[PDB]
Amino acid sequence: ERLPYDASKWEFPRDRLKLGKPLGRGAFGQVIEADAFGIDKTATCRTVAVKMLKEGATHSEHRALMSELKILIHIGHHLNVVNLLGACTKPGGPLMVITEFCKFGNLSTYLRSKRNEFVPYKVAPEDLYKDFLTLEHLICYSFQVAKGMEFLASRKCIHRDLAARNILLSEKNVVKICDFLPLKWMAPETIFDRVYTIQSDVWSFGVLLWEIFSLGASPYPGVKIDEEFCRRLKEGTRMRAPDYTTPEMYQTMLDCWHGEPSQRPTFSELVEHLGNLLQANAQQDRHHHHHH
Ligand SMILES: COc1cc2nccc(Oc3ccc4c(C(=O)Nc5ccc(Cl)cc5)cccc4c3)c2cc1OC
Repeated sequence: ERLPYDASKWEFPRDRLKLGKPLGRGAFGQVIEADAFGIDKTATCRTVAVKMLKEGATHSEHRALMSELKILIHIGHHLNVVNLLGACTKPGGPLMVITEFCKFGNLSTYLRSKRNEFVPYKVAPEDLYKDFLTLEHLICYSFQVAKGMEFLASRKCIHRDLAARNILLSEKNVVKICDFLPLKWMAPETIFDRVYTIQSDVWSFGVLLWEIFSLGASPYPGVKIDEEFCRRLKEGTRMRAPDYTTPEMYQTMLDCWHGEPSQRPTFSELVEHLGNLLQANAQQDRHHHHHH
């Protein structure tokens, strides 16, 4: 809010956008796919995702969208956080926040679809697994999302709703943190106290990890989200390891779900750790590939 808006640098002409098919419609607005012309110095007509208010919006929902915009401008650029490309804010038309487009969509659905196209790792002839998901992909995504969460935290930013559904997938397996029951991702303190901290996000990153290594499964399978659910969560109970997880990964999930927020790792530690797990898997994969 107090944050400024440099229209010289961000404002984009409305008539330079051809709004396409709706991608998703929420309770405050909607995201729409679109073509933008001259959005960036390079290409001529780039596909983008535009977030605008839905017909008949409370003067406040407006300001909310504007704040999201300034926040994005404040946050800055990072490969692992959906990139802000422009914005239509001056009078004349509806308020619109423009970002890059990620053709593969949300990570959860994406993973869910690769369940018949997965192999721990690849060996020759590797064309048997063309476009296949592997542990390296699964670990890579976790690495990326952590680097983006490290970035966000380093800017006093608290996501509040970190989950696979808020992760978009682009070309070359590059994931991006974005933001469109949620109790299944909420930390105990967030549920019983309404307290959102950076560490409450680490808890959620824990739930995200489980999603990633269950290839898009829904957390707490079977469990009904009720008093008992919350009671058990508070008391220590935790999800079992997902079908595609590794020993080290699952443990990180437990670490993330620690009861004391202060005892949970930090995103910086998580980046440091996953990078390592990513490295080991690689070396391992290299020997697997080399002998077979
Ligand atoms: C599957 O096809 C799709 C591809 C997509 N590719 C990119 C963006 C999409 O929708 C989005 C997702 C997030 C945002 C944010 C935004 O993420 N703001 C934000 C960022 C960080 C923080 Cl902390 C707070 C708010 C700001 C403005 C517009 C947005 C549009 C897509 C939607 C799709 O439909 C489902």
